[PDB]
Amino acid sequence: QAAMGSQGNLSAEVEQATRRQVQGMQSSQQRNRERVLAQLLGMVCDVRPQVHPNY
Amino acid sequence: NYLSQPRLTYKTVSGVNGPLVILDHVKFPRYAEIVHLTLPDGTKRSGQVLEVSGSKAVVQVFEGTSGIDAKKTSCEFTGDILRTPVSEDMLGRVFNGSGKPIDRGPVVLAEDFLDIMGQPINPQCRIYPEEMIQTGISAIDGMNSIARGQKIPIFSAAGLPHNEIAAQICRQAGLVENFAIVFAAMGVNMETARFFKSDFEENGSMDNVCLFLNLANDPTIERIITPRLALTTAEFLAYQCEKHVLVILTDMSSYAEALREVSAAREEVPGRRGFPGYMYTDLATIYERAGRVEGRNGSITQIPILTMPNDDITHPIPDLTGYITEGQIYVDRQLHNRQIYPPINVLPSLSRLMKSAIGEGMTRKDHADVSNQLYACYAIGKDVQAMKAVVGEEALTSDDLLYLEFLQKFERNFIAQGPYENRTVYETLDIGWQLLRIFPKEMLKRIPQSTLSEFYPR
Amino acid sequence: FYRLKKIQEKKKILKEKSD
Amino acid sequence: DKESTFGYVHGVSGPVVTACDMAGAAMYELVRVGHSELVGEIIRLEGDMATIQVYEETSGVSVGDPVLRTGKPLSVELGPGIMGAIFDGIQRPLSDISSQTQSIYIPRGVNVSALSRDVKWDFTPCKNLRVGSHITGGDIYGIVNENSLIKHKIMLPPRNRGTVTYIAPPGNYDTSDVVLELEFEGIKEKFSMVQVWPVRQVRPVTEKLPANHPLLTGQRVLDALFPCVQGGTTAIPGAFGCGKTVISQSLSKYSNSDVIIYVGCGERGNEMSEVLRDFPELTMEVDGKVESIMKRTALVANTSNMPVAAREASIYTGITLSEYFRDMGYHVSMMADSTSRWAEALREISGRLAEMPADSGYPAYLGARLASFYERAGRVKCLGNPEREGSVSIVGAVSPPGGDFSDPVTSATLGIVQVFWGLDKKLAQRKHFPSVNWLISYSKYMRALDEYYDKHFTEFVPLRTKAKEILQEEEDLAEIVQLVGKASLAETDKITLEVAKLIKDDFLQQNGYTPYDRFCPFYKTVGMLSNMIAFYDMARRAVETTAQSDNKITWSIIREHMGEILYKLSSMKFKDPVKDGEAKIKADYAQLLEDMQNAF
Ligand SMILES: Nc1ncnc2c1ncn2[C@@H]1O[C@H](COP(=O)(O)OP(=O)(O)O)[C@@H](O)[C@H]1O
Ligand SMILES: [Mg+2]
Repeated sequence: QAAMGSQGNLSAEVEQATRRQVQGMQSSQQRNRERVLAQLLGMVCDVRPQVHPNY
Repeated sequence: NYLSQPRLTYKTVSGVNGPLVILDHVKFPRYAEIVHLTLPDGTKRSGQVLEVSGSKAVVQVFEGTSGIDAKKTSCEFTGDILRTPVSEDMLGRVFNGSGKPIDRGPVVLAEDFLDIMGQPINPQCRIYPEEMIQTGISAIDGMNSIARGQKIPIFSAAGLPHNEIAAQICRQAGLVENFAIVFAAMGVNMETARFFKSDFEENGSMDNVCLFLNLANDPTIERIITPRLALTTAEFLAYQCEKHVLVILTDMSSYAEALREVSAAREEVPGRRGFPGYMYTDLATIYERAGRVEGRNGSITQIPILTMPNDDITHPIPDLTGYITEGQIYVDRQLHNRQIYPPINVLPSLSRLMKSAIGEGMTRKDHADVSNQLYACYAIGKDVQAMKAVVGEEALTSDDLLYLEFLQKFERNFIAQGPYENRTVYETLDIGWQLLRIFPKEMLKRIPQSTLSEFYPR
Repeated sequence: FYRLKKIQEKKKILKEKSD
Repeated sequence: DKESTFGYVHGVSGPVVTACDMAGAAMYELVRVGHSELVGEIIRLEGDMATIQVYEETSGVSVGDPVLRTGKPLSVELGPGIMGAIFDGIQRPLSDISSQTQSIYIPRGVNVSALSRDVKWDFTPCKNLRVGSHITGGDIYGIVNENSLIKHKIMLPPRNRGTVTYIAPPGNYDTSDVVLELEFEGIKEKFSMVQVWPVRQVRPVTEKLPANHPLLTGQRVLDALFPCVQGGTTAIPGAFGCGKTVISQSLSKYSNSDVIIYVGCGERGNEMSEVLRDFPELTMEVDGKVESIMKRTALVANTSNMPVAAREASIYTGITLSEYFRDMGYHVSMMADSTSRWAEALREISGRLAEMPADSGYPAYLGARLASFYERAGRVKCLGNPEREGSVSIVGAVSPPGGDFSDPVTSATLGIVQVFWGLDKKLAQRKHFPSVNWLISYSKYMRALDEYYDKHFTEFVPLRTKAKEILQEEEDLAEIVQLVGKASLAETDKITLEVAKLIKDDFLQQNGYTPYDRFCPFYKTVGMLSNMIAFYDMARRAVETTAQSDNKITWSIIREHMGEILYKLSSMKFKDPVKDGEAKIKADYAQLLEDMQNAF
């Protein structure tokens, strides 16, 4: 009884809870992606050449 | 706020001996700065700048100087001190000594970057530890009880079961809503790493356990930053995410033996038995990173395991640990050959914060008095046992036979409990009161007549 | 041993100046 | 002679910093190294460079960083706003750091003034110091009641003098308001309620006096066997678990000292956090009123997690605050929590300077820094015209490694101090607190205290002399018991081995957390000692007079006859003197003296 019921605990987690976590953050990545890349590439192109504070 | 300048990459090594690489022509070198060596054969090694002088930088590498050229190796100066990517997702994963994952996983996604050296807490905003942790061991919860925010080592030796009672106080760690355990293993074997890893998965506790395991074949300068990594994530969980953290720094004698080789390579001034003069301050930078503060609801408790050499409490490993911490737990060799599972000799054990964590509102009224009498009846009967071996088994006073009746009933019934039994503190004090029943009422000097009238007739 | 190795490190530095 | 105002770092290796471009800088000058201005102090200079020990963490200090010279030594700000407060080694208020930054750390670059310039203090003049009157160095020209306990008397600095051209009227003043103005050769020097004084400079004073009044710590073995005077130096060695702190906490709560300055030099952080917890809920009664003992306590907290070179600056700060309250006429008592962590700070700084070591790695000047710290104690007649007397008692606990008293920090301390309360580890393997080993401990304040004892408690001097013979002759005969056996003892020796067990369990043992033994007044110390010595004298009279002739007393019937008197003698530690009157308790003893005379 412990060997047969342990397989019913597998599909309650390996495809129910796990697979909803990937698409749960796949949607949240797609909503906030283009705001990040405009912030990220803004810092790569804003070169401010400084010298060391100890000259 | 953030570094934006590109990194200088020097090929200007001018000296290497032991673990120390000496670069020249470094432009404004920084103390305690991290560099990134790339070897002529292509492998990467990290380093830390240990002394600057003008344009030179004496960097020690974390992996050893075996193969470092004087012309072909290239050293890239990261412009900041050693920070680690810390996150809430570092809870349920295992890591090696340096920073890296071991369990086939990805890198940490870095909620923020914390300095591993830390910064000491203001002693005005540090509050006293009060809530007693009931750890389910009668030698602890009876006479050497720990608090929530207490640093307390397990003084062990070689071969004694200090790994086993480390995994036993992980399962039964609760109050008299679980502990986020952070585990640091330094200088351990392969079986000792598998004993802790397969025990944290057996009890289902590996959803809140961050293992920092550094094996015996791992480099001995990565053992220095192993407790600094495992305490800078424990400060992130306890002082920012408001979590109650249990930190276990197992084999602390493997940390300080790895501290002796680095200082002897630098030719530092030696203290006792070759250990450096700053061993007290270097141990206290990882022992005093514990307790709870006034603005937060989290706490961090440290249980650092160490094995004393030659069963000696006057070696510099357990002697300097007693001056920093708040009492010790002393397992014994003589109580291990008798197959008592917790071999906790209670006489050189201590809990400096047990007086504030027991009492009427905490556990019950009789706790502070039965523990002073269980300690004195144990100390007299060991003096009697050291007397009957010289004098004889028959030339004793009849009062001295009760002290032999106590000790044979003390070690097998009070402290011996088995590896999965978790006695509560009300179970313990009703077992500890049974052993005082074999003495008269006016031979118990430490317990007054008031609380003797409420507990001793039973 | 530490007092004699401290002196042999100091005598080497004075012999690196007089070169 | 151009005197460049800046310097630049040349190399940093741990706590020390080599700074180039530093030409006309003096030794022990205060500099500020780094962009965050870490506080440092110049200890060595070789030509153009200068070497600086830093009282902060030098992790992150680059080479081209500026080092600005201040031209002044390391000094403290002395004035109102200093009782009840807690400072670190360089005297930054930890209560004002945690409220300015609203965090739980010390940001290691903070320049907070030691005394706040916004608290209004109610100044009152001396009432006999008119305008035009002369005033020398060190006399009181004002009284500021800091609390209900401590009247913080404002004094002129010991250097300068003159005539009063202006003295402020009574009212509320800041620490920055000018109170006094003087003229000497025709120069106007204005004075406020604070003064700045270097910590390595001994405070000037009129004349030193011998010490006569004792320091009653409250502990029974400490007041009776090995007494200490106010104005005396005391060392408490001992390993971990012996109770070096509990003797220091019980002496800061219940002694007869006016103010208390507690210096945690490199010890546990939770020990300085339990001080400011149970002190404001503990009061004392001096003039019919009760006020908490935190109003007479100042803390200097530099834990072992904190920087290393600031262990030295926390010792010299705590003695300079102790000599400041000395000059008001108070009886200061200073508890350096560990002078063995200061000696480990000198060793690590000397390891970076590549100095030649003395024995066990300590520098050769270790015994000279300990000598110039304990010599600043003493009962001494203060400078100034109101003609008062002050005192400083230094009780510094040594932490020897491994419990070895043949340690170059302990052996350098015992050549300086006059009292030595050597704690023992085996007296903590059985719960015998206070764990003072009575065999190795001593006190050289015996010829100074017998004139006090022959004026107040005249019976006490042969009491402790006889109690020191019982405790010593027990050790001579317990060596025979563990080798030969108890059966070969005489009747004058079996009485000694059991009155000594009465001494070590009733008189010497004292549980500080019980309300009857948290403080033992000195009439109770002599009261339960004059009973247990006379009982030994009476039981000696039942042996030597009945020597051989009749059927004599072989001590086995004294146990049987006086079975309640041996309970009357072993329970006198219970005769609570907080809630039990002195006259009550004293009467209870003399009654037990009457019961033994009737029973013998
Ligand atoms: N009078 C006493 N009664 C009971 N226990 C005591 C007494 N005095 C000291 N102790 C015990 O001795 C311990 C020593 O504390 P502490 O002084 O901090 O150790 P250390 O000497 O290393 O500083 C205390 O925590 C307490 O448990
Ligand atoms: Mg202490």
